[PDB]
Amino acid sequence: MLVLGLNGNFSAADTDVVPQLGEVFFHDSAASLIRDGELVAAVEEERLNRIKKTTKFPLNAVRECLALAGARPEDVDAVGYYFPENHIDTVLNHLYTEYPRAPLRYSRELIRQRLKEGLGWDLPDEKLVYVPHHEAHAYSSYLHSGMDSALVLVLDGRGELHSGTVYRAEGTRLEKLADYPVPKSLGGLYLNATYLLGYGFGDEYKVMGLAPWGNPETYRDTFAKLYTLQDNGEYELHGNIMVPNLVSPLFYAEGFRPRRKGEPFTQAHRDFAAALQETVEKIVLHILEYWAKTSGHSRLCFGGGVAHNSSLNGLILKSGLFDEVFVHPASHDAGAGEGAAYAAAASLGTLERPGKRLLSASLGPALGGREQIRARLADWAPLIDVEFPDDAVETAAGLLAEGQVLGWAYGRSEFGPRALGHRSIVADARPEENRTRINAMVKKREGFRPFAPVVTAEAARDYFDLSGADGNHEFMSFVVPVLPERRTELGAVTHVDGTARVQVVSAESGERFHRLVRRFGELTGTPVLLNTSFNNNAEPIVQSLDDVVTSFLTTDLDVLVVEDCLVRGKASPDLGVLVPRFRPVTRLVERRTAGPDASAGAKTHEIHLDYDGGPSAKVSPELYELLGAVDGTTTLGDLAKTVGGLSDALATEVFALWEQRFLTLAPAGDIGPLADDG
Amino acid sequence: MLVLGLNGNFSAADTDVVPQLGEVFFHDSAASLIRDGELVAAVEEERLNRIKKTTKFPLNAVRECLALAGARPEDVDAVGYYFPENHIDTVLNHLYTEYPRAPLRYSRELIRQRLKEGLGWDLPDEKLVYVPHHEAHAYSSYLHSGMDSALVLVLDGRGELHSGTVYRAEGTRLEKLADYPVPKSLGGLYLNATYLLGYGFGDEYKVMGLAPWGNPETYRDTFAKLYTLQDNGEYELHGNIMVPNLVSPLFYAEGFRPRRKGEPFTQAHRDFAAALQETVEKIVLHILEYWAKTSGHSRLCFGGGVAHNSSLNGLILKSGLFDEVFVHPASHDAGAGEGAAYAAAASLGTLERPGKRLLSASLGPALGGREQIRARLADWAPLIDVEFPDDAVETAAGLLAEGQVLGWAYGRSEFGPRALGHRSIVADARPEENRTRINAMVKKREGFRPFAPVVTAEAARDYFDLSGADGNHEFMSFVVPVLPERRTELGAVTHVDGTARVQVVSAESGERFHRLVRRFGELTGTPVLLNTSFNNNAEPIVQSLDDVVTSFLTTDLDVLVVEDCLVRGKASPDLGVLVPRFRPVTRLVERRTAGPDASAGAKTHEIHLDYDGGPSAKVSPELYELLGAVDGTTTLGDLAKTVGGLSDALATEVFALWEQRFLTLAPAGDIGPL
Ligand SMILES: COc1cc2cc(c1Cl)NC(=O)C[C@H](O)/C(C)=C/[C@H](C)[C@@H](O)CC(=O)[C@H](OC)/C=C/C=C(\C)C2
Ligand SMILES: COc1cc2cc(c1Cl)NC(=O)C[C@H](O)/C(C)=C/[C@H](C)[C@@H](O)CC(=O)[C@H](OC)/C=C/C=C(\C)C2
Ligand SMILES: Nc1ncnc2c1ncn2[C@@H]1O[C@H](COP(=O)(O)O)[C@@H](O)[C@H]1O
Ligand SMILES: Nc1ncnc2c1ncn2[C@@H]1O[C@H](COP(=O)(O)O)[C@@H](O)[C@H]1O
Ligand SMILES: [Fe+3]
Ligand SMILES: [Fe+3]
Repeated sequence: MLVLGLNGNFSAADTDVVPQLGEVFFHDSAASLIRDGELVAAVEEERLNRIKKTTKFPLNAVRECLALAGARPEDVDAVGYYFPENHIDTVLNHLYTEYPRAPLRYSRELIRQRLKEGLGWDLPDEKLVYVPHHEAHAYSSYLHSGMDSALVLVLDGRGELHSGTVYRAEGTRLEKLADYPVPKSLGGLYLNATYLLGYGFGDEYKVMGLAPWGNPETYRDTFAKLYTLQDNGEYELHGNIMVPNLVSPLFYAEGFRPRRKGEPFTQAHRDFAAALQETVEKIVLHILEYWAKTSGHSRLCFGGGVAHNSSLNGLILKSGLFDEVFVHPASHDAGAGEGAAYAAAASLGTLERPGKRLLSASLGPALGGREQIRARLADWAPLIDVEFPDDAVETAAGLLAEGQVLGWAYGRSEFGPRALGHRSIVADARPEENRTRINAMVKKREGFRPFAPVVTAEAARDYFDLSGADGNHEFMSFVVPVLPERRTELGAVTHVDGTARVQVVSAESGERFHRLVRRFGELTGTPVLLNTSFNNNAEPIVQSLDDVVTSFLTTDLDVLVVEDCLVRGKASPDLGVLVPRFRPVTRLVERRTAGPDASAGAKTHEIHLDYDGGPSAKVSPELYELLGAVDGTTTLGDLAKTVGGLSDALATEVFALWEQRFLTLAPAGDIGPLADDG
Repeated sequence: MLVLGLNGNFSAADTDVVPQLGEVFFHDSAASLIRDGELVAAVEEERLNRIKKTTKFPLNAVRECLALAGARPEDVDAVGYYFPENHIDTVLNHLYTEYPRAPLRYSRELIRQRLKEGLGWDLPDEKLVYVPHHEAHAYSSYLHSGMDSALVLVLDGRGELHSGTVYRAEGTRLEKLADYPVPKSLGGLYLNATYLLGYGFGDEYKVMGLAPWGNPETYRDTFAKLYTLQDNGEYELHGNIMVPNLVSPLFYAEGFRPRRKGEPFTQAHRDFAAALQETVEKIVLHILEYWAKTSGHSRLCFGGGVAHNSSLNGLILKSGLFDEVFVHPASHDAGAGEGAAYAAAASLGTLERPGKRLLSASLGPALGGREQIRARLADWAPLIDVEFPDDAVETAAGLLAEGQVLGWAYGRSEFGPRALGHRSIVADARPEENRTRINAMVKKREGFRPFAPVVTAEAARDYFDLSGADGNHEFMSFVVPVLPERRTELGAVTHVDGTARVQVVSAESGERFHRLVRRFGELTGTPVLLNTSFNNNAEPIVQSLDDVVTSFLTTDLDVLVVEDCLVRGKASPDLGVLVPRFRPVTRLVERRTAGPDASAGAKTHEIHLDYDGGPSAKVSPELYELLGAVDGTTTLGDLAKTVGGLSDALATEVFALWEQRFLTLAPAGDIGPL
């Protein structure tokens, strides 16, 4: 019994189903494989096509999952899609009425055309099962908790008909207790408010990160006008007929005006974020007080995108309403795609469930066999120096105690938004200066947000208040208070309110990463490390080896530890050996605008990525001529000869383009088909 | 007392307040000037920037309006805006949250910046009055009716808070009687349905022209699921939570598939249109039947964008609910902008009103004087031959009787979407083949589209069934039955259901157009002409003399009659003498996508217009280099030298760009001030 789980839209690599398809129309594409009850493989498509939260069809993800399970496509017994057919097809129909040139292809035809053309897989109609969206979430959240029964709460932006659902789960039976209609969406409320802060979809975690810097009483009475707590765990959100945003009209009427790009955060912005977060907490705790009493249950599984609010999840932990609480590492739509697999298996015969509780998100493709990895690092030789220590973990620990900031890349990639010891950036958690050091120089982001600690299972309670209920801390789902005595020790990983989004690593969740943090603590007396995702501002978490090396060379990390190899950037690296390739979404443009006196105006040359919200950059006329000659095999140095050679100016310009990921730059060939190891 | 009426958004000529601002965010930009209660000038900005239903700020319209009034900006006592200040600023604020680079500039600052940079006009805060949207509609509709009391009904998509308002008007007082909220919008429903036929905003009257070919029975019971008539003039529309469109989810579920662009109009499409049209008629007539007997008024003024549904109007006329109906020639948001002036004059002092019913929509800029028009037609000499007959109207009537299709350009242009003998294309209304060919060869549009007749006042009741209430027909507001014994005689202008959207012209509404129609009837026996708007499918109604000539040369019209000059195309027109100039929205692009094996794809070259829903076109490498050298003064012939001469392939390719209006092609210089 081998079941594929799908979520996301149906766009190909190089175009969208309709032009410039909105980034919110079925985002976080991913594929998932279950074999007789167990999650064998799962990767988000963003990791492979390199587009954060991509809406594109997850064809690569499916190919990666089949190969990790050793299956032909024809081996698959059923496919499950995370939304009911009529719902996705009605949304597609609406996109088609606004773009009258798009052919009328709905999801069943589009799903099958992608699999037939991209994999040779001739999918029979009887194997495609569409699933209720919150049902998908709930299966994913509950079947991996290792619980025998629980109250299941699902809260996201919206499914087909609801923005919230409550389930009782027992064995493998889901039974629905309640729902909340779409207009009441807390996902929607959060995202609306995020727009007022100059941010957009996928920046909610930044808003949550900013809220401790703010005072929730400044705008408490303002938000009070937008919601009402009612009896029996009901609430209303108060809409308006002005604009499709719950929050902006009222706040505009009181003089709040939204933040501009590159504007610093004011005290009003900080307070807004605090009051926003206190509202969502206040409402979600109101739902849960009622359903914990009405159902009498002591265990909670919380799912949906709202369940990536670490701050909310810690408040639930310390509320005293439950004894255990579980949150899946991928509680957003990528997990609904996994849960769609289980629901398809229950729809089609019997449903087999996971053995025990999920401890490791390490479910993606791996970096490769050590023969490949050594061979590939040799292709990168003109840019890197590479050692092979006897104990990489042992070496890496000392480096961290010395003060180095490390890239840590091992095994299969983490499913979901958190890096957990497989695609991480690692450094000592004690120096409070490491925040501005890493959160600016090396990775290039915003410094108001503290970093996440990783602690050992053994010393965990000697640093953090993991009390209240028993939550799962293997995936950083809960923000917990840092013990006030240890707060000054942990300067890099403690917020202004004293809390921290803690990963607790054990020998069962991650042996190599546990040895690393333990060793470091034996050498320092502090078995806590800082743990952030291995990616710069312009990419999702890195996936392939080439991904990892690219990201290391284009950031300011000291050392890279990748599958026991130590990697440092050479004296002066030879960019000219890198072979430039276009990404499927790369576009290279010469533009004329209108000019004064109705003339042909300013000639500019630009590179950009063709997808909604994609970046763009001006280029010089020489880069334009060089880039246009890119054939996907010739190296940068050889292409540079048609414009006079790779000068330092050109190579600096190309390097800045590489940083922003407008095109692939990597040595000739590739690592080859990923190894089989056991 | 000189008051400016404003409506539209606040974008400059070459950019929008946010990038790719949607075509429905405050469309139909226009400016109106009232003086002593008389409407002395009014023009839609679309006529001047050549962007159909544009949202961009009506800067050029204000300037043209002051010129027509002989006024300076300092002469203006007040400016009205057709929406309340909090509403437009809240919507601006929404767009800004979605585009964090846009500076926070709200409407008052943007109106003042536009008037100051564009006209040297420091408008004071105390002179800018914002107006409730349906109040602005009602004033415009009612004050031009000639009536001293009426029921005034305003239906559009939405004002600030309502989709419909009902008023009582007595003297110059408006008294609100009722309103319908925004989610009951009938204009919203019509637009929603329109999107299912492969059309978009601005195409609603094509759907209404398609309706008569359909059977409203097929989908009556489906549309019945989307509304409920309730007691005492109330109704409900039934929404959904799936998509922001009220019609498509239910129709998808029943197997209806949205038409694609370029695909034929199937019978299911025609039936859908007919049902939609019947639905709106049943609702509006339900509203009107109630409010006619409740308010006691025998006279109705109908305004708001929905009042441009000629078929609905013809039904209101035949319903017997009223003795008199008036519809304004611009009942859509440009009329609201005019009404905003009346409402601002009433906020600051007393309201002076028109003394007569509006008979003529001829309210925009003219073509120019006698000698500046002769001189500018001479600049077109390499492309046109020109005759000056003793009696142009007499000559044009004979040409029409010999089967010629004429362009007709006289005087000040029509305010509102209809052409009424000032920017018209006309032909014999009798042969049914004229409908087939003017649809296929001239206007280049769908075969099912009807053509509107113009008839003299004296003969109207010989051809059309005007019976029922007395409505105003100077502006083609009412669809009326063509009398049964005349349908064969009027083959081109009788729609499939025996109706015509008729213009009754008189010596008082349009003396010269009336003379043309009267003389044609003396020559032929039929004082009726086909009268369609003078524009190809790429442009709004032609405004200026250059516009007229350009449109004439790029559509297949036989003869152009413009201000008593007979204009024909030369056998071999010399395009090389024309000076290419970019429009402010014109954009040239050389583009590479990805290609096989992650290579740079092959180059392509595009010209496009930079606005939401703007067209684009592929161009050759040679033409792409030629347009790169455009400087606004060099001729196309000299420009072509740098790619080896204006070959026939280039002239042909440029001609097709010109026909789609991607750039301006016209002789060196211009006509000058008028
Ligand atoms: C212009 O056309 C629109 C616009 C909106 C709504 C709909 C439509 Cl058709 N109607 C839907 O049904 C949306 C659909 O279900 C969907 C994209 C679901 C994904 C998988 C969730 O993630 C939705 C969200 O939660 C999203 O924020 C990310 C909120 C979006 C609101 C909107 C995008 C407003
Ligand atoms: C994504 O952002 C949206 C979207 C919609 C609504 C609003 C907003 Cl902010 N909110 C408003 O308030 C609309 C505003 O007042 C406005 C543009 C009024 C114009 C000038 C009138 O003409 C309205 C119509 O009649 C129009 O269809 C042509 C409505 C289309 C529906 C919509 C455009 C749906
Ligand atoms: N930290 C967060 N707090 C509140 N809402 C969030 C957070 N992260 C994501 N969401 C919302 O979750 C929804 C997407 O979840 P899903 O559809 O389950 O992927 C969107 O409405 C987001 O705004
Ligand atoms: N012939 C028509 N029938 C029905 N509604 C129309 C028609 N023409 C325009 N509208 C609607 O009127 C609204 C715009 O009017 P306004 O806002 O007054 O310019 C939109 O909702 C249009 O779809
Ligand atoms: Fe979800
Ligand atoms: Fe309106």
